Amino acid sequence: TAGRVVRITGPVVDVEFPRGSVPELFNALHAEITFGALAKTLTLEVAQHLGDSLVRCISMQPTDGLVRGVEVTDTGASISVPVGDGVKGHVFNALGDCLDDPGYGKDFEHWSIHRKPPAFSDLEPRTEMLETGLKVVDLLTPYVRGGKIALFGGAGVGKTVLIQEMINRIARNFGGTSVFAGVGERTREGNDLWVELADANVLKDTALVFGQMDEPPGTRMRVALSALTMAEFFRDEQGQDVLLFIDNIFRFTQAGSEVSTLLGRMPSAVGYQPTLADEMGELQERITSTRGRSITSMQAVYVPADDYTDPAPATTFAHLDATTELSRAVFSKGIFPAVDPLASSSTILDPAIVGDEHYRVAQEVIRILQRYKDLQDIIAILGIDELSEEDKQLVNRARRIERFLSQNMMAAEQFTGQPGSTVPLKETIEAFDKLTKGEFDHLPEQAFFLIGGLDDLAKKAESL
Amino acid sequence: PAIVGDEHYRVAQEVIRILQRYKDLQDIIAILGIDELSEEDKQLVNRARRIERFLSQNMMAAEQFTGQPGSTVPLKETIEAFDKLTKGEFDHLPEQAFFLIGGLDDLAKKAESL
Amino acid sequence: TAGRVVRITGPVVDVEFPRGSVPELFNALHAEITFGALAKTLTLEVAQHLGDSLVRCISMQPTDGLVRGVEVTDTGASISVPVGDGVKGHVFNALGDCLDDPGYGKDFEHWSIHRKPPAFSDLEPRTEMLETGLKVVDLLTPYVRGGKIALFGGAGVGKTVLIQEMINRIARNFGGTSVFAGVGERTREGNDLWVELADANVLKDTALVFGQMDEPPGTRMRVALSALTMAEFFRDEQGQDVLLFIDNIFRFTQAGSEVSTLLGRMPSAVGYQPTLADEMGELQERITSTRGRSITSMQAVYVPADDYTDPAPATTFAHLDATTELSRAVFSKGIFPAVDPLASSSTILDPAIVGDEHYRVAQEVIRILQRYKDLQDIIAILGIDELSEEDKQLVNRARRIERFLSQNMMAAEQFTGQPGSTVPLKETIEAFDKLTKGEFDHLPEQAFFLIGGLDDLAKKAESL
Amino acid sequence: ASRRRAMKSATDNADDLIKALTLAANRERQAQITQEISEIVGGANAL
Amino acid sequence: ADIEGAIEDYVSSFEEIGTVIDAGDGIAHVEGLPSVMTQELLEFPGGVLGVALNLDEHSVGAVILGEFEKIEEGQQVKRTGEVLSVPVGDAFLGRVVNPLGQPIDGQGDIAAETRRALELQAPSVVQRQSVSEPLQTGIKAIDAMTPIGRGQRQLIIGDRKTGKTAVCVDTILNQREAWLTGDPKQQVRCVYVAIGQKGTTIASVKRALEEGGAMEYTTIVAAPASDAAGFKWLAPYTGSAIGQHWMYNGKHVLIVFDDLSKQADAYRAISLLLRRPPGREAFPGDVFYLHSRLLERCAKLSDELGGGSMTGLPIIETKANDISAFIPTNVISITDGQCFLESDLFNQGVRPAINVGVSVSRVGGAAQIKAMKEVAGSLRLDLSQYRELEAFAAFASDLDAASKAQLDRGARLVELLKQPQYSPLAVEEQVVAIFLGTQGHLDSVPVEDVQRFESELLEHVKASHSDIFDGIRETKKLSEEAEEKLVSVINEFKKGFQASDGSSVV
Amino acid sequence: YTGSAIGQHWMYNGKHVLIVFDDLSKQADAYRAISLLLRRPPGREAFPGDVFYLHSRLLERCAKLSDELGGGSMTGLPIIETKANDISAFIPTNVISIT
Amino acid sequence: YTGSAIGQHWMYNGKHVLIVFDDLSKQADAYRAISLLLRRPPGREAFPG
Amino acid sequence: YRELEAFAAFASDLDAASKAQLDRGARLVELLKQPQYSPLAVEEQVVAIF
Ligand SMILES: Nc1ncnc2c1ncn2[C@@H]1O[C@H](COP(=O)(O)OP(=O)(O)OP(=O)(O)O)[C@@H](O)[C@H]1O
Ligand SMILES: [Mg+2]
Repeated sequence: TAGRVVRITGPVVDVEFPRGSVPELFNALHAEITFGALAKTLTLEVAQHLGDSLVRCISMQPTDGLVRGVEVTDTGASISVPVGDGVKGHVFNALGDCLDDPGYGKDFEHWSIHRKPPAFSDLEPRTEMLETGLKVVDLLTPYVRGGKIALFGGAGVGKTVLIQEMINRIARNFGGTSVFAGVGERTREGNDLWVELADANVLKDTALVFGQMDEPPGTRMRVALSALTMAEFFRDEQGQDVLLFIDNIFRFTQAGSEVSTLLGRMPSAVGYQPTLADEMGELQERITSTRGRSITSMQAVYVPADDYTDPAPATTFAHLDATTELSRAVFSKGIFPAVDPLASSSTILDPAIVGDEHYRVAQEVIRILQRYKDLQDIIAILGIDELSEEDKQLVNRARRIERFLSQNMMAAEQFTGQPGSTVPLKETIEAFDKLTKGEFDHLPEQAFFLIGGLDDLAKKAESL
Repeated sequence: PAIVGDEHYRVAQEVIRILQRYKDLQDIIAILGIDELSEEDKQLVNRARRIERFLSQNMMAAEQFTGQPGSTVPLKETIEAFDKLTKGEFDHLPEQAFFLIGGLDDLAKKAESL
Repeated sequence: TAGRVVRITGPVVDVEFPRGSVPELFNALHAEITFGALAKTLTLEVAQHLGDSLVRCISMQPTDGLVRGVEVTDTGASISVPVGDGVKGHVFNALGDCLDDPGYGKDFEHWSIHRKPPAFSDLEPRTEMLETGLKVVDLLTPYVRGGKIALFGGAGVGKTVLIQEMINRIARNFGGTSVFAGVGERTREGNDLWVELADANVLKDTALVFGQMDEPPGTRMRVALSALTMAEFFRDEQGQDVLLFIDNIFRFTQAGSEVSTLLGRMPSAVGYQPTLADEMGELQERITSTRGRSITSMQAVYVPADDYTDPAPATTFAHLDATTELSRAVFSKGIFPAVDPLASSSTILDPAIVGDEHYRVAQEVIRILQRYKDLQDIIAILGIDELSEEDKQLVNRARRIERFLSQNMMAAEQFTGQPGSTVPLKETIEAFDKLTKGEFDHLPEQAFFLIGGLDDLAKKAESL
Repeated sequence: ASRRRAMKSATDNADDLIKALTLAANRERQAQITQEISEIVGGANAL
Repeated sequence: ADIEGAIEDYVSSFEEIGTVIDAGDGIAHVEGLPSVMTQELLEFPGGVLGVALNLDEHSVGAVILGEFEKIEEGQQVKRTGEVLSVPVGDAFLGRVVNPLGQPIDGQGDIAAETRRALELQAPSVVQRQSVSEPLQTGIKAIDAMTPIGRGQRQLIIGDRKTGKTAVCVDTILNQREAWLTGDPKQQVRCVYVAIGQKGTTIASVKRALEEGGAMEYTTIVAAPASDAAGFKWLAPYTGSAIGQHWMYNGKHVLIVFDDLSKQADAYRAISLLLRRPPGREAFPGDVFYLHSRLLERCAKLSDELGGGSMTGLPIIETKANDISAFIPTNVISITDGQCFLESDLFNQGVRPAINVGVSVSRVGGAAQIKAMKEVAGSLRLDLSQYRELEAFAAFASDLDAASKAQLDRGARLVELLKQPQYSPLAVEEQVVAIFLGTQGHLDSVPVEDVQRFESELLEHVKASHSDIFDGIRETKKLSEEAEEKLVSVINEFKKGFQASDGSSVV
Repeated sequence: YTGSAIGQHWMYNGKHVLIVFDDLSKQADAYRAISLLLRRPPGREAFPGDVFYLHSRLLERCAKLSDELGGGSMTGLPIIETKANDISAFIPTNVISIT
Repeated sequence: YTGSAIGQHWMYNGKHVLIVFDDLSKQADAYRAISLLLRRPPGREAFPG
Repeated sequence: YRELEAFAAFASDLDAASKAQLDRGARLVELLKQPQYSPLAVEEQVVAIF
């Protein structure tokens, strides 16, 4: 009943099975590498049926040391990932194997990573907004519950701190859970994220699934689906709102393209796989809100060549509901979460979904910040003295508005001691309405740094 | 010149020269505009815009789109009109007058309208 | 024992041999073409072993007239070429058959055209400058005696004229042996070179090997190796200083690409053979000098599509100590020799070798020309008067420096009519130091055009 | 004042030209990649 | 049914010696060898070696590791029984070795301490530790704005003849001071992997290291352009194997790969000759996996595994400064930070030609000593402001006083970051140099003389006031007493400094 | 084509239909996937040669029938998602030459 | 090639010839067509190697 | 209007006719604005355009 390896071409392995026992597509097979230095149990995912009972599979581990004719045992199911509350607080790979406590999770319930998105009749027809509790997000770039949010940034702009913040907020405010899908994750960055989450004591609310770059393209392609399977279990079974991070989605696309090249398919567009849109939909369309529970997703998207028309971002952005762009300029100004109020955008920010007053206030804030950015050149080159009285007044408004978009983030508690703030959206709208109408433009600029709303603003102003 | 005649060929070549110079000046026109060109080139670009627009015509097949009936311009009138345009005899008329006009007489009519 | 032609496809011929007599790779086989108009003995070179006693061979002569089933005999050795002092003063083709005196070398010592490059132990870097008399070469890209020099350039920018000029400037004042390898270039240029060398009485010290572009791909692949074998005989078996001029080395790789698809190799990059780097390295590393015995190699390189990022030039750049990058922009501007001062480089342009005085002037010239290149964008659109005063004066200096880098070359008397010039290195350094300091800023630009030195510059300035 | 207005217009026109040229360059880059892959795979299919 | 059973018995029926059925262009197909394993080392009759990269039901497609022309159809191929392995030990310091560990410098044989497989897995996430100690490159730009920490992957990416090999050789040379101290926790070992470089260029790198004394702690894994594609493909893994043997024993290693662009080309050639399906730019589907498996070996191991580290400096050569090409994109995504070296800056007189700006190090401050972090913190913002204000060099007269001060400060910081070739600066000298600029002590010096003023003041402090350097090296921070003493020394020196134009400094 | 068949059934019965396609760009990409998996050599932008056909055959069935065939009609409102206002791209130009 | 042969016959007989090839680009296209119809694997720009 | 507005974005002053054109266009564009999911019957469209 077991097969035999007949071809080894790098990550690709062909396995011949008896006439009546060929495995079905995407089944996981186990093949032993017995060589002492490279002893392994390769997991091969069946990718094609070549006929004559040969199945072409992508090896999820390096195939070095594999021998022709070695037995291949079919598991009878797709790549199955462990699911349950027991996966929280641990780090897994794309195949469900625990990386910090090996052998952990083998006794949990195992779910196939290939699952259809929710039935059409089970989808929510109205886009509900996710009140994060962050002033800048909830005002200017409102996240969509059960939606996808682009996360542009890098090192030194607090992307990791913002991820910690969202983990904390989903865990406490919504009583939910987080799953971090490190697709193409640098092992150094994976370890840094693991230790930072452990130090912040938010790892207990997060399940990490790292498809490391050193692994062949198969694992980097299936790690996103494995993490999304964990998120789907937390949604459908545990009845929890889940926040699924993906860093980086472009690397999931790139792994899909590399696998497509390995299997012999003719590349499309700019060299990407012909099925780029199909894979992207199978991944993203599983990230949705159903039966009242939602899997929100924050995805770091790499735009190659700074080209938004490249098929990778072009297909990714067809799914993203919001965009959050962290900038060095804002971060250096002492503003955390470090969201650029102007570059970031959200598709739910229309008067039809959010309130009319919310849209008006957000547009006024955007206008003031745009005018301030336009006058930044004059301020830097000629000095503020050149600005007219109206321009100086607008600059005073904008400085305080942009500093009020800063917030005492929950993730900062560990570094400062004070608790994080969760401003209700109504309070944010009212406070920014007042700020644009100028009711606080007399207070010192230092008052608005890192404060939780309006009452905190008054208290800190009285402190200063 | 051996087929269409000396006058026709000369006017055609001069029109092509003016339009080629205008295309070559596009690189500066796009950024700095007409203001920064040399005076000779400024005059050339003005009559080049007028020539470019005069080559437009109100065709009969265009009626279904525009309503305005089409116009026919005989070869002699076209040669005379474009000779005058290249020589600068119409540099005082507004550019709007040459849209879809088809003729010297009708050009004067539209100019009077404007 | 003899083979049998089985399949003929352009320059590639498949030969089936008996089981015990399959020729080794790179062996030379002989077939016969008996058609009267094209009768000849066709030399094939084994390139692959296809199995079942089939070998696949490149034809050193056109396969026109060759018949399936015609006998193929194995020479038992690779293509061999004559070596010795006898080869000097004569013209050979890629096979070692003398052209100006047929049958001349049939009794000389014959060396295999294929041989491994000298071991890494024997290699020693070369750091001696080869003063040539050209302003641009001597100043910005000093040539290395015993090192490797290249003349990159698009189609028809003066590679042949410049390589002829440098033959005139180096070989004519050089006591050792010289070897020229006309790899896939125009036959008129080769004939003119042969006549010039005969008239200048330098032919007796020069051995010429021509595989010009009328020849099939095999001859273009192997003419470089034949000339180079003569070069290494002069190097290793006589301890004599050698010049190896190759025009044009890109044709070796191009001929490899022409037969690449017929040999069964999948194309790479822009239509090039997968083995581009391997083959060109095997050829180039033989050109290197070994300690105590120097080959001053000077090889023109063609840049297909006038694109310096093409794989062949890009991979050739790594095998060169000095690189004179010709460009069509400079050529169109009228600045013959058309050297690109900025893109060109030399590894001996080090203050520890050429002296701080030379280095400072070279770097100042490079800086001035780079700033002028940056400013050319503004000047063409905004105008010259809108620049800074310092930048305006620098633009004047830069135009004069560009036009002074031009020179009336000896081999370019046909281009300009006026005779050539030789500018000593110290005079070049002084002239360009003065130009960068502005002592010649008051002269008109044309005073510097095609003028060979300061005295000629003064004469032209007084003439204008 | 006229210079200020003219140079603001020139900067806006240059920004628009940069955007258009970046779009054109991205289109040509994608086209070159697709064409190169087409040539490579066409050679592959002929083996 | 019984036919299937007979076929099953026949297939289950299978020294093992195969036969070369096809050879050409560095690839040989070997019928037989039913028990050969992927990437096994095969040995051919003439002493030639190959790597069994493809294993079909018909034949084994093996890339021949140099000396290819000796292969003929029908030759008896014998399997070594072991995957690609290389010798490793302390004997490789000061030696030049081909990717198989066989010396090519011409000296004696190498006393191998052990043999390491080239494909051993990289340290896992839980076996690593946060990159937290500097790897002083000696290049002011890198150590001040794109710091490299031990265990980091810093990609030197740039066009031809832009200063990449120079930066890496300077990095290797700068480790001499740490080597001479003898402390394994400071002592840094180096492996310079040359791929596709001409033999004389490898020899020139060797000369530069040896004259600078670095070769007593540096190993060169040479796969010259002459060597087959197999060697140009394996050389990085040989270097990584040596570095890993040093790393797992508690030592700190610096691995330079020069260039990974030439490894990708070699692997592309091998794959295409093996009829593997090509992707973009004709590269096989596993080139990203190739370079990732190469660079993820670099790491800092947790103290449970000795605490050793391996720092990578992959060099990649772009074309027309196109960092969007396939290999540049892959390596940029793989590596922890990028030093973008540009030719335009190189011609303008910036040396090494690092585009501060786009160039970034994700480890950042964690890879700088406290002194550099404090002094060099304002350098990046000042340079950004200067690059934004450079358009006003023509109209500075109309600038605000603060903007003019920023422009003047930047025009001198850019000179401050210039550095001659093969002249790395110890960390304390870099701290003092950046102190000179960021604190404004260069504001009184002509822009034409900032370099010479820096060099002379550093020499003066070294000769006469060496207390500052000793304090910085022993304490890792510039104490207030030391800061005041340094300011006093700067002021004393400025009185005795002869400017190029004859002016004076106060 | 499923939508076009549903609409055509009503169109030939004398009734008026309005067929929308959000978006025919994603149909072209899908057909590119099928055609490349079938290993049909691609053309411009990696599309098959008959991609134009794919759309014209589709949008050419939206017609105002003659009174002899009942006088029914089917109005097509195909949606094309351009990329950075590249109205000169391949698929946009094809569908503009069809529509 | 036919034109070059007709000219070469005169050339080798001591006479001066002037050959015009309008257009060598259309020759390259025709050769590409022949090679692709013969199923030679093409090189760059789909042209024969 | 779409080009007259671009011209007026940097024109120092406008004639009365150009001002009338600009003022009419700035109102026609606002008229053509229409909220989502609020189609207007043809009669209302013709009245609004009137
Ligand atoms: N900091 C520097 N100061 C002055 N000259 C330098 C500096 N760095 C490099 N150079 C010079 O630049 C030229 C090229 O340097 P290098 O060998 O480092 O180039 P590379 O980028 O490694 O290029 P490649 O290996 O592709 O030729 C040499 O002349 C070297 O002397
Ligand atoms: Mg280098």
